Amino acid sequence: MEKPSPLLVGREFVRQYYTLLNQAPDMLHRFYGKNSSYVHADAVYGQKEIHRKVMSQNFTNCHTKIRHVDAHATLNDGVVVQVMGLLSNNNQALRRFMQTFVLAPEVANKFYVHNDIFRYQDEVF
Amino acid sequence: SMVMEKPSPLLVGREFVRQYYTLLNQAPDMLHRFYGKNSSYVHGGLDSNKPADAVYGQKEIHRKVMSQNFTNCHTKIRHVDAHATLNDGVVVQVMGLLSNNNQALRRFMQTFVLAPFYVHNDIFRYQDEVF
Ligand code: NA
Repeated sequence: MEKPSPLLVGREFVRQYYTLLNQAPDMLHRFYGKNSSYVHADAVYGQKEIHRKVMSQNFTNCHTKIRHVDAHATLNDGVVVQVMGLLSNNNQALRRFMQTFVLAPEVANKFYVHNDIFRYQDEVF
Repeated sequence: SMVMEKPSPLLVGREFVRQYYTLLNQAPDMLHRFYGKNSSYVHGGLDSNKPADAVYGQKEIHRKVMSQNFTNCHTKIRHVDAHATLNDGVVVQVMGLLSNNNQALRRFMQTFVLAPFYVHNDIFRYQDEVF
């Protein structure tokens, strides 16, 4: 109990991530570093290339409803997060999705996104 | 003597997923041997309230695995994506259908974290209990 709970870290990151996704997706890049991987399909790496991928997807009035968040301590003082929720982009029907994050220490209890893996359900089943 | 590139995270993750769900069908009593101290595990479920809480450590994990009464558990994996992560570990995302005790197939969303098999984290949720 010498650091905030992984659940607090994970849940507040998810809050800020999907808020930024709706309000300024061109700012999402601040979460990523050199080693970061973004999957949303083939992976892209690094802030510049991740930013380019994010802006390619045209997140327009993206609205998210989080239905559950699991967040646990993982190796090397990281936090692994699994998000289940619904997402509406461009005012279309909400679609169920998975999102897996691995948060790595960036500082004092500060984290950056090392892995970001998103997948819609309907595309899979 | 020899030099060969390490296997891709996707090859490692896909083989782990195969072994995991093979053991879940054949001998769930040995699933716990993937986990160690400070491993986390949850497999869907609801409380009397709400999604059930995770447990930690091989021995509680074993007891929770046995609590699920995995019997004739059949799984069809529809999506697996694995990537290198911290300390050359592997993070694996899985979506598929699981039928336990000859019941109807249920969709699920799962995340694993594997050591650089050692499972650091096993996060499994049924979609029907969450959505
Ligand atoms: Na696949």
